[PDB]
Amino acid sequence: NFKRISYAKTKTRAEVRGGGRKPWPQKGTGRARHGSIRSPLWRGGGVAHGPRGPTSYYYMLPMKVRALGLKVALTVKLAQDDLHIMDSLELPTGDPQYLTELAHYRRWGDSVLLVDLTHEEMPQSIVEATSRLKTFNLIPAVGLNVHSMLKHQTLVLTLPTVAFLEDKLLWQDSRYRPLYPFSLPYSDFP
Amino acid sequence: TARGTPSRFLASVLHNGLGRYVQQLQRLSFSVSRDGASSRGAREFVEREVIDFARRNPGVVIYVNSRPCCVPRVVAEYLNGAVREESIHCKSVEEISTLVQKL
Amino acid sequence: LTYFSARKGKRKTVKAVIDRFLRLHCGLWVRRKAGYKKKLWKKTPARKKRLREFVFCNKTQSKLLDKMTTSFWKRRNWYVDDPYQKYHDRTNLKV
Amino acid sequence: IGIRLTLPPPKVVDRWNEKRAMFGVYDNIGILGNFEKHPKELIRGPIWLRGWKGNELQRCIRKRKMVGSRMFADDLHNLNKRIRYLYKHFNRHGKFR
Amino acid sequence: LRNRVTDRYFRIQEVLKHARHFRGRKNRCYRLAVRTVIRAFVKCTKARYLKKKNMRTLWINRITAASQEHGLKYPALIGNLVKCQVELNRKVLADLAIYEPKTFKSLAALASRRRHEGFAAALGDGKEPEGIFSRVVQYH
Amino acid sequence: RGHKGERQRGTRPRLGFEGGQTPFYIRIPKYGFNEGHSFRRQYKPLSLNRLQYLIDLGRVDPSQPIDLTQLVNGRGVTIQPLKRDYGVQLVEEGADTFTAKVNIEVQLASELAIAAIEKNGGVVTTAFYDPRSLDIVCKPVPFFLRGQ
Amino acid sequence: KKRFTPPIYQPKFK
Amino acid sequence: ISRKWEKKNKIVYPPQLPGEPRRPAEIYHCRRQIKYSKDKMWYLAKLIRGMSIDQALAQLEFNDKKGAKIIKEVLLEAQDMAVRDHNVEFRSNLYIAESTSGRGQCLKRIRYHGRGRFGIMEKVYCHYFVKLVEGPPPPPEPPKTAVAHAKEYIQQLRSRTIVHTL
Amino acid sequence: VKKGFRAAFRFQKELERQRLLRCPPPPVRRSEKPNWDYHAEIQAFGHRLQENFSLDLLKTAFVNSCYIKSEEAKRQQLGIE
RNA sequence: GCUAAACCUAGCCCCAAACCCACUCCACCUUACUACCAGACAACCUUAGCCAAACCAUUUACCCAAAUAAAGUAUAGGCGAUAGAAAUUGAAACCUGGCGCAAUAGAUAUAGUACCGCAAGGGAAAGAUGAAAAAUUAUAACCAAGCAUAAUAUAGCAAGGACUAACCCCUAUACCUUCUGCAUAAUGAAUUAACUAGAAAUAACUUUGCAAGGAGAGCCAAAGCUAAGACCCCCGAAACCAGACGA
RNA sequence: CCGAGCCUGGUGAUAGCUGGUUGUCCAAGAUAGAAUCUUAGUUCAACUUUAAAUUUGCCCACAGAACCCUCUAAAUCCCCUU
RNA sequence: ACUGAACUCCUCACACCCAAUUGGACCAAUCUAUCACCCUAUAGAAGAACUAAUGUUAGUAUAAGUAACAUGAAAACAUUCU
RNA sequence: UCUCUUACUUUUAACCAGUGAAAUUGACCUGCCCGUGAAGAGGCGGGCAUAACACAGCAAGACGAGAAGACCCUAUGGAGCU
Ligand SMILES: [Mg+2]
Ligand SMILES: [Mg+2]
Ligand SMILES: [Mg+2]
Ligand SMILES: [Mg+2]
Ligand SMILES: [Mg+2]
Ligand SMILES: [Mg+2]
Ligand SMILES: [Mg+2]
Ligand SMILES: [Mg+2]
Ligand SMILES: [Mg+2]
Ligand SMILES: [Mg+2]
Ligand SMILES: [Mg+2]
Ligand SMILES: [Mg+2]
Ligand SMILES: [Mg+2]
Ligand SMILES: [Mg+2]
Ligand SMILES: [Mg+2]
Ligand SMILES: [Mg+2]
Ligand SMILES: [Mg+2]
Ligand SMILES: [Mg+2]
Ligand SMILES: [Mg+2]
Ligand SMILES: [Mg+2]
Ligand SMILES: [Mg+2]
Ligand SMILES: [Mg+2]
Ligand SMILES: [Mg+2]
Ligand SMILES: [Mg+2]
Ligand SMILES: [Mg+2]
Ligand SMILES: [Mg+2]
Ligand SMILES: [Mg+2]
Ligand SMILES: [Mg+2]
Ligand SMILES: [Mg+2]
Ligand SMILES: [Mg+2]
Ligand SMILES: [Mg+2]
Ligand SMILES: [Mg+2]
Ligand SMILES: [Mg+2]
Ligand SMILES: [Mg+2]
Ligand SMILES: [Mg+2]
Ligand SMILES: [Mg+2]
Ligand SMILES: [Mg+2]
Ligand SMILES: [Mg+2]
Ligand SMILES: [Mg+2]
Ligand SMILES: [Mg+2]
Ligand SMILES: [Mg+2]
Repeated sequence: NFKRISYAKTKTRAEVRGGGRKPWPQKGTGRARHGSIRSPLWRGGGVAHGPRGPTSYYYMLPMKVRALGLKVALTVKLAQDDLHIMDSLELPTGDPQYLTELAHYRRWGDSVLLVDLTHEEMPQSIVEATSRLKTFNLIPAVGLNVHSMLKHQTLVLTLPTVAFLEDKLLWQDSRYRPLYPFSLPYSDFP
Repeated sequence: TARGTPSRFLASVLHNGLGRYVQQLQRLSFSVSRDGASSRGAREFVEREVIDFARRNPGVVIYVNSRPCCVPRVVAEYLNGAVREESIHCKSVEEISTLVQKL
Repeated sequence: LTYFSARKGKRKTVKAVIDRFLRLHCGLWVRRKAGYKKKLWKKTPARKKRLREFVFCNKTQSKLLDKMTTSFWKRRNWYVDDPYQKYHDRTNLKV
Repeated sequence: IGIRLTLPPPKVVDRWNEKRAMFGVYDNIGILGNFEKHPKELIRGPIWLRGWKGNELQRCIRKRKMVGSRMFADDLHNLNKRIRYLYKHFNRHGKFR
Repeated sequence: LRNRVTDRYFRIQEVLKHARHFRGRKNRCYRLAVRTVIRAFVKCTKARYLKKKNMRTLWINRITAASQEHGLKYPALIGNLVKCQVELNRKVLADLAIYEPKTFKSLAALASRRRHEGFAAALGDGKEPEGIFSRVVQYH
Repeated sequence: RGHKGERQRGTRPRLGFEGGQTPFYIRIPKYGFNEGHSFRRQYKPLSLNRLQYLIDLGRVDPSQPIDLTQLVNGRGVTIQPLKRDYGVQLVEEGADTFTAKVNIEVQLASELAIAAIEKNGGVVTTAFYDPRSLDIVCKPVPFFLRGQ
Repeated sequence: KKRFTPPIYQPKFK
Repeated sequence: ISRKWEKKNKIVYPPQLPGEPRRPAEIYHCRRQIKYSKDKMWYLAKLIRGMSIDQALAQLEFNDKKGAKIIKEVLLEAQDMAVRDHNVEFRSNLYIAESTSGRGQCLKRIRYHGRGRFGIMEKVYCHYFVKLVEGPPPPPEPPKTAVAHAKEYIQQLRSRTIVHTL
Repeated sequence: VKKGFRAAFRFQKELERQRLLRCPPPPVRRSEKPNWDYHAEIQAFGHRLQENFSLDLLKTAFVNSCYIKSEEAKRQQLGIE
């Protein structure tokens, strides 16, 4: 919900074309009182409480809470026998059907989220094999998230990814108050 | 409303209590889904209590079809040709047991 | 009271409240008596003494003034020689 | 009579879309990317609401502030009238004052 | 028009199925059918008290008819049947008056006997036997 | 919303209005309570027991001079240059059970706090900072990224 | 006063 | 728009077993969009409703109403198509089972009342539906006699139970 | 049109029910309907009246001659032994 | 079984990106849409008012620098409704979308057309087969009000209790609003379909996170801080002002 | 359709005044007054609702609450037990 | 002596009869995430529900087949007549 | 004009044929007397009456239809004039 922007919009009884004048004066005939066409009571009139402009749904949970969510999802994946850790993602052939057969034989599941590091040391074999599959999704470690881990049945990390995740998620504990954003030097913070 | 609905007199089927009492329920047919959150009570009822119910009363034939359905159901068929269909959609196991015992 | 301003979308404060009242951080509002400097020649010394007092406000008046002022006027201040420094905190109060 | 007499065409949904499969990726990029980027900078949309929630009056005021100089004439007249009306409604009318 | 109502027909039918046996435009037009069905359901709920009262009145009328056939009066019959410790209600009393006339004649005879014994008791203060169909049975 | 009137119709008079009678917040005479509030100086209190706690928990090190930047980097005080804080004032809350031996630089100090610090072999001095230098010394890294 | 209400013609296309 | 009366002549029945009633012929016909009022047409249809074909034509020939000749024409085409298409040997051996009028699609015009005020005029149209069955017209139901009245009163007396008891 | 599927499905079921009411199909045997296991039905029949039938004897009692003639006619007309 | 009913897709909306258009020939500032003749005149200017102040009489946000923060602070003001900065801070070059509408909706739009007005000006409605109509075939029916098939039966808010039976028996002063109180002979409503009316802060409460600290700079803090949830309608005057159009 | 034309715009003018304000079910729930260009409205009290903390709340007995003329009534306040 | 409530008893069950107002438990349609796969579930959202505004639009009634409205005469349909 | 009205003609009228509105309408299975009651009842209480259904009249009632009373009052609602 934090990135959602809703572009739905209606016209109020002031943005609908026409309607300036008062039809059939107030007291004469036996009709109901009206001061404008384009009022919400009229066909073709404005909308009383419709959607207004592009609306944003932006909010932020505390980064400690979000890191806790990441740790919680990793814990659940391990506790439910859904986590697998590899030394490295490497395939002798590099074709999608090999990886699908391997997952089926190892009884992983239907949807597999493979996690690597830095997006640049991803080997050509797994890149080529996964770029064609639909339920096998290759992401770098920087892209790990609760929604993807819940959407995919199994999580497959590497050992460097495990160490990276451990360090990044542990840093949130035993850390000071910000005192200014962490994109600034912070002598011991890389 | 009584004036807006049919009516009948109190009666038996074949003079049930005069000689031997007979179970008027003939068949119970269950439609339950393999997957599907609505068939979970029916799933556990079939797991545990359907076997004991069948052993308890052997004059009733019970079928379980196990087909994909959004609404699990039980159809009760009676010796006098009456057919009654009930929804066990999103019901607890105790609810389903009470329903089948009432049927 | 301009709940939303036409410039920033912010709540505004009534400045008459700020000019007339003092807010202690505990939540208490301090005011001066009405008529404490009007026609002192027709008033007894006891009446003038009770008119010269700084007094507290009602619960209703306190909530009204809190609504009429912004949260900037409710922060904890650490002035150098505040004569009301000791009154900003409550002591020995039970529920 | 109000109901359609036929069943609407069956609407198939590809849950393993590119977008659906990659949804959420590169979130938490500040948390585990040394805070070089904020997740609010992954948001695409109008210039006056990126990383900002706001009210409806607040949204109108912000839009006129940030992009109201290169708006169309009728659109800007509409925005000014909407801001006027919303000011009056949110400042003078309703319960709870 | 985000999410307007789709199944209004089924609500209209929910109200209208209880109006099919009405007369006029209120068996088909919802605006009048709803009012008349509300009144009908209120009448159905309130009619239970009247059903109980009217069935009791019918029992009383039937018992009065049978007792006058035997020459008795309803208050005398009911009171002396109570005094004989026979606790039959108006329902079963009318049932017997219609379907067991011999039993009802015996009941009326017993009530008349108890009434005569009550008259004799009011005359003589017991002394000696205080009546035979008197002498209530005690319980502990 | 209730029955008709200004209530159901939403056209209820502003907050502080009392039906026409002179309101309470206008009846009271004006008094200069908050007269120069934006120009008064403020000093964050730093107690001797809090300083001892900071020293004991591996935070700001007595083996080096202790000033505003050291206190902020240890996160013992949070100084707001806006909102008119002129630094740290030293108070004597933990005068006793205070064995620190520190060389500290503050902006205000009580004589009891001075005695307590000087009593353990330390030195206390009282300095001044204008708001700009206050901001610079409290957050030096943003000033260094500023380029000035 | 002389209160008169002129008649209203509906659109000719109906 | 619905045209279902037209398709009632397209029904094909399976051949009858030799030992079966004749199954008399059944012919449906109609005329759509008649420039006439449907109530005015209903009166003529109601008159024609029970008669045989020849008697109905005779009655319609001497009625001075606009719809009388229209219904006469419809009946004549129905008789011709009954003899020609639906295998009715005797052209006079037909009677009218159903004869009714229905509303057609109408138009709206302005009436110009005697001020700047007005009314909406409706240009009325109607349909006529007829159905002919092969065979003599069924005899009319005789009025019930005092014997039947007494019989039903006695049966009503005999049917009553003792209510609200055993 | 109105977006949705639930009301459309409900109305389709209602229309199917009305069509079934207006044009009811001719009734069929219970053996021709989905839920049927003949051996279980025979056993439940015997059990429900609290009697101990010989199973084969009950099957024999439920067979009929006309049924046998129809079956042999069917087999002789299909040419299957 | 008639009238009818039903249908997806024309298009539209909000964003993003990008600065965008206009002589085939002829005619068109006179009475425009007119081939061809002698006084050459010419534009540059502080809005006002409704409304709020519960009247109104000074006053009452609306102006065209990316954000944020300072701050709703300094200040202004029938010192009152309300109005309200700045210094300073710092604001990461590229990606073709939709928890938008789907024929009373979405643009007024099939069109600024028809129609209305001297004029300025106002301003509509609506379409639905199929691969093939160079398939006119037979199917596809079922569904609002209104009617027809098929007028009526002593008596009474139209029903309910019932009953062997529709009625007959018994019981029962339509609904909404407005009121001390309405069957009221007080309001509104022929009826069907569709459309048509609760928008948000301060401070509290609950549920998480972290905790003398919380928070992704700014702010708060003598258990607090951060985040979320939850919350304040619709139609209606007689008016006033500005600028056009009319003898 | 001129006590001051008509059209468009400001404008969704404003209305303490009338009208209207759309699923189910359950629960608690009828108010002493003051001020007000105010009595067709509102603000504060009062009553009512929710959530919390704590200990007394109601009913009440003896004793007790100027006088002054001429009576001085039904009663009231206070109040432990229960 | 009897009749006579929704009072009370009896068999079984019980949250299931006050306006404004307030607290609470559920919940129809729709869209989105993930399920499900003869129409569902857990959540997020919102143009989220109409027996009533002399409401807006469209259809069709009632009044009602009513009020009202037409064409001088004969003929050969050449013509003549009033 | 009237005492004091009558006769005829034309229109209208009524019937037959053709075409074909509008105001109005909560639903109506739409009686009388007395009483009652938001104080003037077809609908409530007590009596009385009472097969069904067109057509032509009449105007006592439906506090009949039309026009959100113009008279009167109210509004910190207007406007013209002095
Ligand atoms: Mg406008
Ligand atoms: Mg009217
Ligand atoms: Mg208006
Ligand atoms: Mg529109
Ligand atoms: Mg109201
Ligand atoms: Mg009031
Ligand atoms: Mg004002
Ligand atoms: Mg006001
Ligand atoms: Mg005035
Ligand atoms: Mg600045
Ligand atoms: Mg449109
Ligand atoms: Mg349009
Ligand atoms: Mg119908
Ligand atoms: Mg009756
Ligand atoms: Mg009154
Ligand atoms: Mg009453
Ligand atoms: Mg009324
Ligand atoms: Mg009135
Ligand atoms: Mg009316
Ligand atoms: Mg004014
Ligand atoms: Mg003027
Ligand atoms: Mg002239
Ligand atoms: Mg208004
Ligand atoms: Mg009124
Ligand atoms: Mg209650
Ligand atoms: Mg005053
Ligand atoms: Mg008022
Ligand atoms: Mg009783
Ligand atoms: Mg809406
Ligand atoms: Mg709505
Ligand atoms: Mg509706
Ligand atoms: Mg309406
Ligand atoms: Mg008439
Ligand atoms: Mg006439
Ligand atoms: Mg005629
Ligand atoms: Mg009377
Ligand atoms: Mg008449
Ligand atoms: Mg009436
Ligand atoms: Mg009238
Ligand atoms: Mg009025
Ligand atoms: Mg006033």
